[PDB]
Amino acid sequence: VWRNTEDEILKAAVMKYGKNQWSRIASLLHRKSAKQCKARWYEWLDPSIKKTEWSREEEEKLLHLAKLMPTQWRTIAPIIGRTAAQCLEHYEFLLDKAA
Amino acid sequence: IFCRKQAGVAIGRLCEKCDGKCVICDSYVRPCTLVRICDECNYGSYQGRCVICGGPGVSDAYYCKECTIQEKDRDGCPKIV
Amino acid sequence: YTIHSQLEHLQSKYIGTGHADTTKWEWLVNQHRDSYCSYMGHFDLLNYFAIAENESKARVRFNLMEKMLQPCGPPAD
Amino acid sequence: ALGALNHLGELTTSGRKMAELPVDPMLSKMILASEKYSCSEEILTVAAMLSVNNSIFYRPKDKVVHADNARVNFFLPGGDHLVLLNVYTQWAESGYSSQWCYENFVQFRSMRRARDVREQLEGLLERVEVGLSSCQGDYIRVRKAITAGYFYHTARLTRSGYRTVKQQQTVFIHPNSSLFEQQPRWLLYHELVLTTKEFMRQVLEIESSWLLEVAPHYYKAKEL
Amino acid sequence: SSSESNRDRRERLRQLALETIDINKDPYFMKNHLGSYECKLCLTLHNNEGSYLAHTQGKKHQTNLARRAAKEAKEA
Amino acid sequence: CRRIVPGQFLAVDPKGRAVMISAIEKQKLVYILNRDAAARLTISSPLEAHKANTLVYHVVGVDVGFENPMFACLEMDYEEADNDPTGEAAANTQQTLTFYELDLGLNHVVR
Amino acid sequence: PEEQKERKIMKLLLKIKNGTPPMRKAALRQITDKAREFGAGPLFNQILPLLMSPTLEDQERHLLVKVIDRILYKLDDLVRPYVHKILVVIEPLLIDEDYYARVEGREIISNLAKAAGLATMISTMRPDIDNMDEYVRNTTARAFAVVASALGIPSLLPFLKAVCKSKKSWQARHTGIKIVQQIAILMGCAILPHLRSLVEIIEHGLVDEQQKVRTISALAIAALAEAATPYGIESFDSVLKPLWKGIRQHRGKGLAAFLKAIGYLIPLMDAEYANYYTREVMLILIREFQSPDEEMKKIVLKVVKQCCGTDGVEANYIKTEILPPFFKHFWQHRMALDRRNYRQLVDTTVELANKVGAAEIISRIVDDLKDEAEQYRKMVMETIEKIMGNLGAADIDHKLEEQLIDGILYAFQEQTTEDSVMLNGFGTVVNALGKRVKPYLPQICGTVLWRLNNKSAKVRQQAADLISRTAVVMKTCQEEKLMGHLGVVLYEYLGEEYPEVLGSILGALKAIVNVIGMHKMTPPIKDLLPRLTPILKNRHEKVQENCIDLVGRIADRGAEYVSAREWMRICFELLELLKAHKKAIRRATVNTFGYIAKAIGPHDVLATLLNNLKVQERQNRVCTTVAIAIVAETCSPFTVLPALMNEYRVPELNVQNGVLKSLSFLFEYIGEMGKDYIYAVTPLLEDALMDRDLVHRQTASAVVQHMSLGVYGFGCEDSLNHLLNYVWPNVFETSPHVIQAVMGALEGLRVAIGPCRMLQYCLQGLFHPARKVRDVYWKIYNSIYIGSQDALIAHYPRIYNDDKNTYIRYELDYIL
Amino acid sequence: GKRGIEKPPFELPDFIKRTGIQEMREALQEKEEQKTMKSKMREKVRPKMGKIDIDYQKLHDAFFKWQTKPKLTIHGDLYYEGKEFETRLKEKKPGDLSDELRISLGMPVGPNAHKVPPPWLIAMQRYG
RNA sequence: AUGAUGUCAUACUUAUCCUGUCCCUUUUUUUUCCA
Ligand SMILES: [Zn+2]
Ligand SMILES: [Zn+2]
Ligand SMILES: [Zn+2]
Repeated sequence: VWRNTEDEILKAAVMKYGKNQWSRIASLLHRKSAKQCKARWYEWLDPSIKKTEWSREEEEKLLHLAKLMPTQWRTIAPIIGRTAAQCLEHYEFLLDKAA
Repeated sequence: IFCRKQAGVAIGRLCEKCDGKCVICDSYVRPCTLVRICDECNYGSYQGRCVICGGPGVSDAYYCKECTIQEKDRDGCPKIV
Repeated sequence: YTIHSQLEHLQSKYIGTGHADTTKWEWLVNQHRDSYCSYMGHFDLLNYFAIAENESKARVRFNLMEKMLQPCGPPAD
Repeated sequence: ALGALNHLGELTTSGRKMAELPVDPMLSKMILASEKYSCSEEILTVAAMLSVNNSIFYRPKDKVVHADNARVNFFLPGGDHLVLLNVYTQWAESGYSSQWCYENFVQFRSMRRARDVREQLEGLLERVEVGLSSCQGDYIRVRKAITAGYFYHTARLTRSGYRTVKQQQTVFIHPNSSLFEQQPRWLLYHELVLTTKEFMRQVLEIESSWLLEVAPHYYKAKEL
Repeated sequence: SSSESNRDRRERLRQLALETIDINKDPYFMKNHLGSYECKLCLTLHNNEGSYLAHTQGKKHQTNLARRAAKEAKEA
Repeated sequence: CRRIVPGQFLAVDPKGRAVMISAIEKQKLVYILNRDAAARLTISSPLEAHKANTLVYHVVGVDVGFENPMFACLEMDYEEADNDPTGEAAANTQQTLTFYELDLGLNHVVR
Repeated sequence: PEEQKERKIMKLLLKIKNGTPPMRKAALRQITDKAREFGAGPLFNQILPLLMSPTLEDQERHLLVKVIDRILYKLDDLVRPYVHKILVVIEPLLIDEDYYARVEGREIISNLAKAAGLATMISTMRPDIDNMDEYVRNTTARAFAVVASALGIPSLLPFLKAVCKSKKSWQARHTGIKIVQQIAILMGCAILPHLRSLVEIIEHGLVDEQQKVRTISALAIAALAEAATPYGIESFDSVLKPLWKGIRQHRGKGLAAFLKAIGYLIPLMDAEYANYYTREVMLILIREFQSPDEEMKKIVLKVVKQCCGTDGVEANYIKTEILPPFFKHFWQHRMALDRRNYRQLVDTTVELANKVGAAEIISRIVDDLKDEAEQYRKMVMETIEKIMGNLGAADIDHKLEEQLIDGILYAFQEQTTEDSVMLNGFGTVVNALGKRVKPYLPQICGTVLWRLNNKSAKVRQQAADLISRTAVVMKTCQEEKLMGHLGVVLYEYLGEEYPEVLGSILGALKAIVNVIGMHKMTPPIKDLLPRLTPILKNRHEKVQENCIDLVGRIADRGAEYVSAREWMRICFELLELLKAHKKAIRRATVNTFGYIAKAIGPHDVLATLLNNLKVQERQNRVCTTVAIAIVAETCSPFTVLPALMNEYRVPELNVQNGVLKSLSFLFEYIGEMGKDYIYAVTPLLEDALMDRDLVHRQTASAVVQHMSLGVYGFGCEDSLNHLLNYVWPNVFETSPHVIQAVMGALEGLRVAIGPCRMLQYCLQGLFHPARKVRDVYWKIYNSIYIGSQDALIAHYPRIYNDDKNTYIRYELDYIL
Repeated sequence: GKRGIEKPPFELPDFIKRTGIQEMREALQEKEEQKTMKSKMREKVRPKMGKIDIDYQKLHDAFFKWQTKPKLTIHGDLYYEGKEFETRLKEKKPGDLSDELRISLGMPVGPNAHKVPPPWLIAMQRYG
């Protein structure tokens, strides 16, 4: 997986080189490859991904979609602005709070 | 761990892995005096073995000249049993 | 601490060693005995004493080996 | 030491009550310990297992992996004895099904004779004055009754290998132990053999504290 | 070979560190005659960058730092 | 010239079969001597008589006839005289004219 | 009741069992004086069941036999009424497969019967010699051997006369006879004071009706012979004849043990007896050469070895008399098939060779080199190899040597196991043929080469081996075409890619270059070594071992048929052999760095070593730092010391420690010629003893140790004093390596600087408040005392005398 | 406790600086820090054999003709943390003068520290 | 202003390892009101 040290070495590398030169950033990292680099940045370390609490309209929209287009999380997520893993966990979480 | 039950007139020997080092000082040089062991760690299946490896007695355990200057070679069979 | 089994075996091995609690009496008496064993061993301090007092080598070594028994007073308590 | 004998060598009520059992005194002490620990049923079924174990699991070469698997399924935390407990539990659960053991790589012979020995044990149980109790899922009582029986059959960790508690003679764990890689610090066994190297079978992890609970006259603290 | 790749991964990491402590202008830094790092403030010795950066993310760096500022505005 | 390492006293057996080496405390050894086939002398490993807390005023070989050779040492025992805070055991201690004996068959020295 | 109380206080055997050695001293002393009053009456019944308790341990046994022996010395009389009890409960221990059960029962019974009431023994153990059970007879008989050890035979010998002259029982005559053989086993030499008294004891039963007594008495003859080495029938003639006649007029078990005894006496015998006796027994032997029986085979062949191995068995005698049936019936497949027969048939056949030569034995076992059970021809070469290796091949004539060389070739091809058997056979056989081998070198090689062509690796490797064996004689018969062959053809196979063959090829090339020097090698090393350098990258232990061996030879002696640039590339390749997983490789690598420093100058190789010190992962640093030491030792240390010292300034850890460790090894290697560079080096060690790190001070301390042991006796004691000032503060330390190197520095410094200086450093902290400091100073002073306890007699302080003690030494201040 | 500070690298002996090794090594250092990996391996395969030289008798004369006794401390003076920090002072034998002392007192430095009576010997002559 | 506590990965030490390891024969033990 990923550890504070590597995450910060990543942060530094990216912020220097730019966000499409994945192979050199991979080369900076010992035992990490460009697939994992790209994934990590675009899901957890990108600062346009927000880790806050859900507006009520966010949530009501969430449930509206997850009923419209069931199990298509990559398609749903951008229509509300969190990553699909966030959307998925919060949808099960609302389902279970109302369970 | 040491035998140290006192010395004798029976020479010790070295396996070929252990070939070359002193018994304690762990040197590789300038060996001066031959090693002697006790009867008890001399007998039987322990005849001609490696004081260190336990391997077959082929080459002669010796004493680094430092060990003889400090006379750490006057204690007897130092066999790690 | 098996090192210590060996090490109080060493205390049992070399009469005259010490440990952190050793008493002035054991210390100085051991050094006194050693002094005697060497006055006997070295063929010449024997002449020194033999000649210093007016004794003779048998007299000298007999005294010494008698003294070897309680050389530095009686024990501690 | 087990308490069947007085300090002069005659019979306690312990000694007789265990002697009516056609089974070893160590086991018998464990069964009596179920009385104290209210793990009656579980200690019963354990006894039923150790009666016959030597043939439980079929281990064919031509289906090694699926076999190791239908075995590794039941592997419980605590040791082989509660393993056997759950295995029997699940078999009878299936309704004494033969195809059950056939699916799950278990010798039906061992299982069903063990069931019979437990049932006739229960038929002895009224005479040996045992109240039919469950541990209610508390395997602590289970391991403790196991100790109260098999305290003698114990080893401890040494940095030069696993070695006895008493004689400090050097043993090894059977490869097929549910703890074989777990390698616990305070060990109980049931066998003592020396195959190609010294071995012990049907082993479990214990507390040395239960040892001062049970046998402060035989096991003193300073030795643990 | 992986040993040389490792040595130069290390060296590049070190330049990354020098760059960040340059762009963050640290007067509380030292590289000692053995190639480790110091906090001249907290007198902490570090093998590597990652540990140095985590140090300067003040917890006890923070305590001793605020104490340093307090006693400074005390005396002056 | 140590105190517990042998060498101060040394005696033989009158016939020439063994030697004993002895210190003034705690140590004495014995060496066995046999002509080799070519009668060029050999000497095997040594025996032991380590007895703590004991002086020696002399050691000497006793003349036996092809029995086990054996040796007469004096002795003493400073031991108690250093356990007694009164100096009584300084006085009232007695030399013990003693014999150790070989056993060439069983290869040891018996008191 | 006082008796139960006395036992109560008596169980301070707990004080001796558990406890401090202080506890041991208190209890041991008190009981060793209280032994008479406390008595062995109660003791023995408390005492026997622990000594028999199943798991009383080694030292529990040791201590309790300490007790039994000293309390029995104490109570010579006060142990009296418990004798048969001790006896029978311990008895099985002397006859017991635990040598130490034998020893300890032996010793305590020695002391028991020793301080014992004497007649008691006889009284108890007369009626048991007549007993019905051979079990109890053997136990009491070997007991009686131990009791004779305890007391002495003389006191007993007439009662032996009785137990052996009994006309009531044969049971008891057998018993006395085995008592005889038993002492004959135990005391050994100690019998010659009697030497015939026991022979008298035994003359009664070799004629007896019970085969048991008869044949155990034969074995008694055997045992007495054994302890009664060459001194012959000045005692034993009194029974020689019943042996003689029963040998033939007997059959079976008697044949066994009686043959055993007679063959044990056959050494002790003399011509007019050891001619008639042997010559007579030989016809027995010829009928027994077909004996199926195993221990038969053992006894008869051992017999024969000594028997037809005397000076009174003629060469002719054996060659016409023993050999035909011997070879006929033992040189069948059965004996090599057997696990015992292989080796023992060897033993006696090698001895008969020692007797009568090779030109008949070799001839009798030639074609057993072509039999079926490969074990068999394996055996025959085992023998032949032993034989010619001990004897030499002088008398082996023409046709004999031919069939031998040929059976040799066969064995080696036919080989189907990975064994040194056939290799060593070959090596020895040509080693002894010496110069006899000239005309078959086409044959021998042609064989080996066709094998070198084979498909499967194993045979290829074998043929490479065999070349490495016969390499020397290959030349010594002047094989221009042929040794030239092997040279160039192996230069061919240097392209293999089976490491197992490539290694052996390198071995064979090395073992050729050893015989034929560099400047007449068939591939000139000027082309060899350039070919070898790309092999040093073969990352395999065996090929790497042999390659670095060959390059080390060349760089040592050749070294000038190559160019500086070649040596530089090879340096750069050695730099990464220092990571092989085998230590032989790494030591060879360091040696060749030395040789290259000799051939080329030191400076470029030293530059390439420092840059390696910059690597991490310490195995490389340890080796290179050794290598630096070695370069400096060969090419004098002034060439390298400035560069090392100057490199001590690069601010990195691994390298400053590399410099310090290298100086460590350097002062070890040069030794007494450190009296020059000691001054140059001090300010760098004081630099690194004022802190830089744990490892910094650990390593500077090691350097001080070796400098001190080198400069012993050359007066550079001011410098070692100066460095004592800096090392001694590290005395309070904890890390094992650090404090250990410190202690080492102080032993070295003790011999080099003297024991006054160090006793003065150790004075004040002997009696300090603390206990950490008291303990370190008593550790040091202990090591200062053990070594050189006898100087100190003139170094101790002056310690004034208070009231009730005397503490000054007036001996030393007599004036004169 | 030595942990905190910064420390300057070790300072060679004169008679070893004199022989001019340090500059050789500085130059080689700067070379190989500039050179790049590819060129490094190119020089591994085609060495710059004998780039430099430094003659013997320069070395052998340093080590055997100009080697000299460093400053040593006699029996007893253990080094402790800050032992070296103590600096030779406590010059109680009057005549003890320094050159900065002379300058910042008005008196002369050097061979004239004798023929220069300091401004305190003036009132020594004046009132004692 | 340096506490122990740690399931912290990294750095580091011992010319410290890469050669010190593995699967059971045979078989037996009395029993209790049914509802
Ligand atoms: Zn050594
Ligand atoms: Zn031993
Ligand atoms: Zn070895």
